[PDB]
Amino acid sequence: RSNQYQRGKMHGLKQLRDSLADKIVDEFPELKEPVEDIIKRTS
Amino acid sequence: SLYPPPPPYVKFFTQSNLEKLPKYKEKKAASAKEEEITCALDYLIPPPMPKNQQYRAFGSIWQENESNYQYKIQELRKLLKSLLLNYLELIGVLSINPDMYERKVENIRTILVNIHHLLNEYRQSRESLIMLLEEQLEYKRGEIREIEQVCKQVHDKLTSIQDTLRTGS
Amino acid sequence: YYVDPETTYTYQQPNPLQDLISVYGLDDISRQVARTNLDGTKAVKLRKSYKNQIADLSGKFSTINFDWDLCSSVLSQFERS
Amino acid sequence: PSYSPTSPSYSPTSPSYSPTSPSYS
Amino acid sequence: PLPTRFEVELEFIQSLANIQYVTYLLTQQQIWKSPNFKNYLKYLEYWCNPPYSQCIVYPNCLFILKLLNGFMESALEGLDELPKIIQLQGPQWMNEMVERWAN
Amino acid sequence: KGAVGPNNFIWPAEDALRRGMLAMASLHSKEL
Repeated sequence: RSNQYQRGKMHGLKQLRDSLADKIVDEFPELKEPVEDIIKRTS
Repeated sequence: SLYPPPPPYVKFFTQSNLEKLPKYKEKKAASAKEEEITCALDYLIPPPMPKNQQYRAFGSIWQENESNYQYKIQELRKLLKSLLLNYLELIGVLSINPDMYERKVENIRTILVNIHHLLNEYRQSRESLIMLLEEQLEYKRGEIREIEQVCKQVHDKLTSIQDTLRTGS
Repeated sequence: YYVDPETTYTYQQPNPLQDLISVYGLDDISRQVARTNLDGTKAVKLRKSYKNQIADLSGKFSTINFDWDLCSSVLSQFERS
Repeated sequence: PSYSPTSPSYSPTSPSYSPTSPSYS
Repeated sequence: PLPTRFEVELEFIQSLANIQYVTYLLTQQQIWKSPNFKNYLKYLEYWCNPPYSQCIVYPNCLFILKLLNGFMESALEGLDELPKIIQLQGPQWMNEMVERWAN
Repeated sequence: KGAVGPNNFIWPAEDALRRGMLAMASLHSKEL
């Protein structure tokens, strides 16, 4: 149960930050370049 | 006790001391031509302002026509953008490797703290003076304008009545 | 402001996303005491304590400086009395 | 019955004389 | 270090704003009976002008001492009514202080 | 209301006067 919770929360967080990066790129193109680096800083 | 005792010098000054104060200060000024307490009447003499123009209390210190701001604006905008970017990066840290998340958290707070510093130089009393200025100015203009409006309408009514009575003559 | 290209964070090892049981070939014991078999049926009856590990031995487990020669002689004298 | 009840004679304006002294620690 | 007489007199003036302090001070007979205390109260009147007024922390006592000034020709009697009267007249007295300063 | 925040009251704090140096000054009035 703990492992399933960990996997589900990891998937949720991944989709969270993917959507947030996408929208930050969308409405703020000038900050698009660091955001991808942020992914490189995280992933 | 709950209430601290009155100051000690308070009890030294009777009515006789008050009435003899003028001659005492005259004698003191004649002689003069931290203050030592050589006489009981010294306290009524106004205390001198400290040369440093400073006052300490409870561990804290204390001491004209109203009687590049664009740089600060753009700094605030770039700081807000960087704060949003750092919030995104920190939540990504929480997502992937939260164990070291605090390593960024306080960092973000520093920027927020810097924002508070950016408010300190922008401090607003003059702006409050301005806003009060225009509100009473417009209020008095409204009062004035309604005054001439009402007196003019009364004068117009009087002229109309004068014409009416002249026609009835 | 805080974007440092020199600061790179590596993936946490081992990755929780992957099958951590099979990372080190640790599936044998897990399969041995798995809740259900591959078909989902119950393998063995399950209980709590160590009592059934001693059932094969003879007995009825219903409820669950020093001179050895001198002590043996004392016990022998006591029993012979 | 009761011929007349008593008029409310409360005196909240009374300042009271509670002695206060054990405040310092 | 030993505080100067400025600090102690300013702290006395700012503490005079407390209703409990005033009630306690007026409770004792010899405080009002002794002319020394009222002489000091009238001496304190000269803080209503600048730059001394810039050093105050609570302006309410500015009226209170003045109100205490009235107490020398109004009588002790009225001590009981002091909390009720200050609570009732707080609005208009605050308004007149604002008119004296904020305008 | 239930959280006693320091150095921000409408009226002067009793604890502020207790912690103020005037208390020890009155205590050390003989030294004055």
